[PDB]
Amino acid sequence: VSKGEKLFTGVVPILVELDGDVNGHKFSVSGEGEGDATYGKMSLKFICTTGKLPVPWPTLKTTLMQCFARYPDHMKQHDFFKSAMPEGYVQERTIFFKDDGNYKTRAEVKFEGDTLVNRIELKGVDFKEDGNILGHKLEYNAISGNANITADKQKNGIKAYFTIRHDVEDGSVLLADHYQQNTPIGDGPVLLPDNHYLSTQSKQSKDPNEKRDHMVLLEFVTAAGIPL
Repeated sequence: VSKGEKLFTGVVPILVELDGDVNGHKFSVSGEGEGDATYGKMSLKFICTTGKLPVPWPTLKTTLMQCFARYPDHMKQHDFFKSAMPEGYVQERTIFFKDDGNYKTRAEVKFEGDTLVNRIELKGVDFKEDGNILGHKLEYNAISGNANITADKQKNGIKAYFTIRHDVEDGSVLLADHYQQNTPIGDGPVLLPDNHYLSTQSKQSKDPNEKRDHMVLLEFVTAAGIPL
């Protein structure tokens, strides 16, 4: 086992912080939970700390820790995310919502002592004030599916791409086209993978004792696409 992989063999505490601005509507989200990468598992609860969340929770799920993926033994040499730890990586995305605005996100994912911390800035522009996002017309349901990973040797990191299909309350679909770039924070060697994907199985719920705007997730993430 590498130094980075060794940090994830047990249960790891998670802290998430997000500062957001969508069409000048400012909001903050905090999250807490535990990661168990041996089983690809994350258990998370997110709270909007600024009152009412001005966008649907589903639009923030992908923004709110691919280091917790389970890489099968035969694919361990393709796990860039753990290889960058503990110093961490920067994760940047643009998410283009078809016929609506875009989110630009920049996050730093690293260990602070024993805690895996994900610190995120999100900026959203050009949204329709009574579209499906600012109008809150998305179904509060689980998003599952694949994130396609490729090496980015020029940046000593990875790129990813995938589309999320958000269900709209009228039975339409809002496509969220994700472009992702990750770069290591430290100067130590990282693993540059062959092409593969991460498969996410998600269960989304509410805490009946929580009065704050919130989202509870149970996520399972598995690397795939290179045969045993």
